[PDB]
Amino acid sequence: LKHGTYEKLDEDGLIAPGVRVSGDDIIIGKTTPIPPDTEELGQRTKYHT
Amino acid sequence: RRDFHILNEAEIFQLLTRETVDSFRKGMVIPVYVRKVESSYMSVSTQSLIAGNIQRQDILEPNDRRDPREVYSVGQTVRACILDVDYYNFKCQLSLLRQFTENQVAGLNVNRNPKFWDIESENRDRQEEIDKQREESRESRVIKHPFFHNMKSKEAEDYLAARPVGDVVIRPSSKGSNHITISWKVAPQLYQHIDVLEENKDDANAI
Amino acid sequence: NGPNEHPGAKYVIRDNGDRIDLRYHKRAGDIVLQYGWKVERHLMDDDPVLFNRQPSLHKMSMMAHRVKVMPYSTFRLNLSVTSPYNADFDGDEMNLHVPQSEETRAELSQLCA
Amino acid sequence: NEDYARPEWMIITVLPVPPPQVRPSIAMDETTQGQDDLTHKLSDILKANINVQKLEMDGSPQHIINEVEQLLQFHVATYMDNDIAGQPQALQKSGRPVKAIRARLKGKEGRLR
Amino acid sequence: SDGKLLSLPPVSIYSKLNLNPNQQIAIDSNGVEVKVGDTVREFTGERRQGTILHVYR
Amino acid sequence: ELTERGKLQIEPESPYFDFKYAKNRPISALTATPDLYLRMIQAENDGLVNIKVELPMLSTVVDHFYNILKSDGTSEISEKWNALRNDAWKQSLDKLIPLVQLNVKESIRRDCERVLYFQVKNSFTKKIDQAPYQPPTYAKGTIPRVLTLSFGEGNRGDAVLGVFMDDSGDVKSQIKFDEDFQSRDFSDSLTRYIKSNNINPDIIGISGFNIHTKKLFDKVNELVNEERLTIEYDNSDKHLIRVIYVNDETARLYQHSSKSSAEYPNRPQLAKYCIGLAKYIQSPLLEYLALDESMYSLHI
DNA sequence: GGATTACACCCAAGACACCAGGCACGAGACAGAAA
RNA sequence: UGCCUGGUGUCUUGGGUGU
DNA sequence: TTTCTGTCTCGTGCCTGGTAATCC
Ligand SMILES: [Mg+2]
Repeated sequence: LKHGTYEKLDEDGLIAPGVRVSGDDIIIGKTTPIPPDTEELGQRTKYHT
Repeated sequence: RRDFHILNEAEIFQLLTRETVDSFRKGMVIPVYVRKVESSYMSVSTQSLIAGNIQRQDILEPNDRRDPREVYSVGQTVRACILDVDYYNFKCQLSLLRQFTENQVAGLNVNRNPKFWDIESENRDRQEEIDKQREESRESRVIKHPFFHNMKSKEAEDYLAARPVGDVVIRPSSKGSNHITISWKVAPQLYQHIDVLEENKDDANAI
Repeated sequence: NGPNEHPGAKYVIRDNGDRIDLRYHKRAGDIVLQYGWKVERHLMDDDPVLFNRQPSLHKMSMMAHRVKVMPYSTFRLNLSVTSPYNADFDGDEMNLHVPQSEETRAELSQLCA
Repeated sequence: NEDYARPEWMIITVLPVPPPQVRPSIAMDETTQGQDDLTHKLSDILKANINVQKLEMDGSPQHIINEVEQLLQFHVATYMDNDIAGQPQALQKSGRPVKAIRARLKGKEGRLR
Repeated sequence: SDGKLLSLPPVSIYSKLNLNPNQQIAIDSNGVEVKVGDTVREFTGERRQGTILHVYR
Repeated sequence: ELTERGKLQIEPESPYFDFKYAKNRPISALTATPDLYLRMIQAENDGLVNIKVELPMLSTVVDHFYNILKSDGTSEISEKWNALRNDAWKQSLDKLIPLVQLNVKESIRRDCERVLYFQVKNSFTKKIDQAPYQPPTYAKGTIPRVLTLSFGEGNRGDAVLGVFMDDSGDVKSQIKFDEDFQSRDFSDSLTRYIKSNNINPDIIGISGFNIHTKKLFDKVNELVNEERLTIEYDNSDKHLIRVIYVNDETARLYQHSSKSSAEYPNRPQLAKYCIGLAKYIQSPLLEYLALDESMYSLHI
């Protein structure tokens, strides 16, 4: 993840108008899928996909 | 064959904590990790995840009247001595009193009977190593002054011998780096060494 | 003082070469400095710095000045030095280079001043 | 020089393959990374070498041998110099000329300058 | 930890002792905490010194 | 005796500190404590200490043999002859002492080694002497159906793995519990797995690497006590399914052995660990045999 | 024929192996066939 | 006791800024 | 029509190679 803050994003991954933003803040939240690793061994669904 | 062997409290403790009952019992000192500080108790964690607690009577010295939070904080690990062990529940109580954390040195139960143990040899080696500890190192002092000269008492007197009456030389003193010996010619073949005590010294070589 | 308060520091470097970042340290007050360590302190007053303008036609285009920390966002020059730099204040920009050693600081203060 | 520069060493019989540090790959997007130009040129050279070896052992029409060996010579030559006057340059699939090793070292943006 | 040397196949070894900094903690004679990689000198004996590699008990 | 290396290296925490200054230790008592003599020999081989064997009445034997050997003459010539005989006898004693000391040392070494060998043999026999767990209402020696549940460490992100094996010794089904073990969902899913699928394990084994497994064991025991998960008995005070801890040296070694990987190429390491635990419960002897060479590295 | 033609800095915008065709695994549906 | 993240394409092209 | 099923089409998958001065 980026070192900025994701707390200003809404549920849909987009910031809302009227919100003050600073440098390095995340204004668009996007993720790309990755083939899962062998973490399904003992991770309680908390594995990076 | 005998029936299946069921682990008991000691076996379960050894299996889980990987610590033997002998190596973790009363009268042992371990470097536990402070996890939570409270006014009436402190909650600490050992190396082997064994959660421990100390009642307020032992975090601070009985003479001191300070607060536990001021002296000790989270993340500040300290030495502790085991008082009680709850093997079934993996709970232990500790003491921070120096009568345990410091005085407990010869924790081994080796029989020191003079018939079979050479107490005299161990004692002699003990003063040998203690004298070795007392041994230190010392070096010379360097001072920048027109009338300062790194000479002995006799050396200073001989240096002033070739000079007329009243000339002054300055040399390091034998009483310490905080002292200075000043030698001046009182009379032909007569010299006075005066010790000067230094105060508020910036450095050993400094004035 | 930390990396946000002037005068401050950014890093503490141990003898072995490890860098301690003061932004991400929760126990900055619990750091004791030993002799021989390095502290990457902030730029302060009277620090020699090399100052330069392009194109560097001659050797007077790089000269070492003494730092004075000031508000607002522009470098400030005495107007007598605008001739060797061939600079005026209609939008020109100039480069500043910080020496990183005692030897280099001495060279700047004794040769390029 | 007998020890250092022997005349027959001017003909290449074994080619040194530089490490990936010399020809690093670049991630064009979040998923697909791009092979470097030198990597593609080395792949072409190795394919030509395999082709020559396969052709030699199976059956030897001299015309085919001449064509394939001339292709190998062209690939090896353009891997180190892609500005040979008098013949067309090696081109990428995008149509741009291949950045040979010689082009890496010359110009304002080359290695030396 | 005893000071002896052993030779064993990789299979025979149990596992690596992964310890967090909250577990790998060292305290010197004076009680000052010493962390991984710090340089300490033996108080007695050969009085050697070196950098800490791992802390256990 | 202590060399300079012994004078400096024998620390209060070192195991050699037990005999740093021992003196006049009886030989006859050494055989009852072989490890002390073995450790003394080991320290000697390290160039730290020197073991010396001496007799309190050596002078008595020397004088007796001299009296046997000495002449009874009183003349100065006889005095010179007796002096020569005594000096030669002392030289002979000087030559003879080291060989006898070495022979006695070797004898005691062999005795202590044999004693410790027998002790290790008995310890290993005690370790490997245990019949498989006997389920109630069954004769001894019956192989029980077993279910193993484990999560390893218990850090945030540690799911609980379950592996069930029948009496045949073949894996029947493996399940993952991806919810928190303290949630109602975990208990409900475990109860559904236990009851609905007709698994009916005779005993449930729980093991781990740290104390976090204790909470899982307590939670499982509470669940068993709450849902009255009695064992199915083939055709009436039905007995509850037992939940115990399991020793896991063989399981730990099996989770790293390539034999498991060949046997189970598409299974996690924790699944292999649970399978090893289940096989150990079914038959400890065969699991101890499966160690092959790594059995010698067990703490016996 | 070959080689080279000032220095530094800023920003924005458009492209970067695609593909097609022959070879494999699994599956399933609608029609065969006895009763 | 629930406990904190540093890792950023490349190649072309265009338009600009100070001399 | 009920029931067991065949077997050949076909969805899903994939391998892997074709395709402007000047100057010396
Ligand atoms: Mg201007």
